[PDB]
Amino acid sequence: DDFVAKLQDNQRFRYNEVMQALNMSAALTARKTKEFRSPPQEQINMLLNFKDDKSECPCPEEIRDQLLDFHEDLMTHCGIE
Amino acid sequence: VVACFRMAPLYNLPRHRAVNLFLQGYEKSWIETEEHYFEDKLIEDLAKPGAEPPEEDEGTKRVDPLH
Repeated sequence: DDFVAKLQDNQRFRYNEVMQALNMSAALTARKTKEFRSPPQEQINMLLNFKDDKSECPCPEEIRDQLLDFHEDLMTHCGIE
Repeated sequence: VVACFRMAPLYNLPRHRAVNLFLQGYEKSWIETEEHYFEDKLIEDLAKPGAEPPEEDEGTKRVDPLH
């Protein structure tokens, strides 16, 4: 609940400032808005793809660390450390 | 591309739909990919006979759990 709430808010914020920046950059904004053009399942896939260190996701650092900590807690609960 | 822009991003969708999408995506990206090695330990533990002399069978050793 809370994680996707903050994720949606930050997607709103990124969408807004990319919408501002399309005026300065027209070629780049298409590649940037491919994210918003893609279907919601694909969007949530790449938003959650911050696992490992490929670092191609647009997810921010604190949001990434929150899910990392929760995943560590879930693994500890499952008994696999 | 206009129709793609008009199609709602995750922030427009209601919270429950986004929660379900996050559940499926988290499953695929994290839970399935999470891999650990336990097979050798489990097989050795099953193969080890458990207190065969202490057990009062007075015969051939009982078949190990793996057997």
